[PDB]
Amino acid sequence: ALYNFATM
Amino acid sequence: GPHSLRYFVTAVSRPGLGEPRYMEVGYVDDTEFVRFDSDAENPRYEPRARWMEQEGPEYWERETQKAKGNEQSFRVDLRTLLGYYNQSKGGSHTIQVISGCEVGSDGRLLRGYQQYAYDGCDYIALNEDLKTWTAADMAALITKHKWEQAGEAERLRAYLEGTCVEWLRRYLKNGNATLLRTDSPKAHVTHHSRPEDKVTLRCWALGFYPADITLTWQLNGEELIQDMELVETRPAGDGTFQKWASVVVPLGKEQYYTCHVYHQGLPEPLTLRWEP
Amino acid sequence: IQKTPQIQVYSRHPPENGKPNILNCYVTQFHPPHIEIQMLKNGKKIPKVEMSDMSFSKDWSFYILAHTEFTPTETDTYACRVKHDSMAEPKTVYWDRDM
Repeated sequence: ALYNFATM
Repeated sequence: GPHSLRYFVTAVSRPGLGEPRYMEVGYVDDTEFVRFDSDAENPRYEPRARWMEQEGPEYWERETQKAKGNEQSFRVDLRTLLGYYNQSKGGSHTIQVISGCEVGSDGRLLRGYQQYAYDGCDYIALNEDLKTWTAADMAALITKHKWEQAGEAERLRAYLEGTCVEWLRRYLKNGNATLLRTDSPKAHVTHHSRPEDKVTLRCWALGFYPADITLTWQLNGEELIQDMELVETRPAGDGTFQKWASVVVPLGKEQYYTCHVYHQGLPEPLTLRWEP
Repeated sequence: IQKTPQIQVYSRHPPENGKPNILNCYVTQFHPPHIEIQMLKNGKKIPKVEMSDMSFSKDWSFYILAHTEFTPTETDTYACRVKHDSMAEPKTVYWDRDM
């Protein structure tokens, strides 16, 4: 259900 | 009507005190249903609503692994942003994200979103089109440029159209007895003296779900929006909500003011008054 | 950016002595996120307090609920005490049964 976030 | 899946995620550095605190808190419509906290004694994804007992051990293991990866991502991000803003290592900083989707009553995507802040200010956000970004500042412009070259928006859009809506549908199905319920407000009015022959009338609305509600006070059929004090609608510890709104009125004329309560579980809105 | 917490103390049900209930301390509109929130019975920390409903508003300010099961009694006093960087001294809000 949550996203795998990208680095900024 | 419509429903939402929303994750509130926070990463907070604490130089001198070890690794950042990282948290994910998930909601389906105003109800907390999952959480990860890096500060827990044994950090894992945990159910926060009873109906999440319907997910097998595989869910908790996979979402735990995703949370831990996310945690490491945000650790890196915090150091990255220190450089973007030319800030020292000695200060605490905060990254925040709200991420998720909304569907209509037919289960179909209405809206997706993903919005980041640094130190309490807008940083970058996905635009409503799910194809481009807005950057609040020049640091965020660097991030935008990276995400554009890596195709991050298309990755995100596939999550929002796919995984996010599919899992939200499943949560609504499994949690239907909780999530699709209506609990009707119960109201009452309290009374407090003031100096100057005036009086505070407070209208309470208790035990309601969902959170959306309206409370007004009227005199002679006109709403007194201007002169009311209120609190934001607030959770009461058991999956319901409460709210109050008050008005200051002349002593002896309390009987002319009426509180009105509008809510999904009130087929006809409530009208009440102070009762001595 | 710094926002002072708004602290709100309230029960789930109108209080009746001897009847189980839930006491709540909602701490809102704060930044930065580091905070200490203690619920108190007669000046003493209440041990099993659940923290829940962490969220952020549109302006990114933090919200969080502290809550606990409790059975009010006539003599018992309850409060919520909050320590945050926006205030030099901890701030206490008392439960007002008649609010």
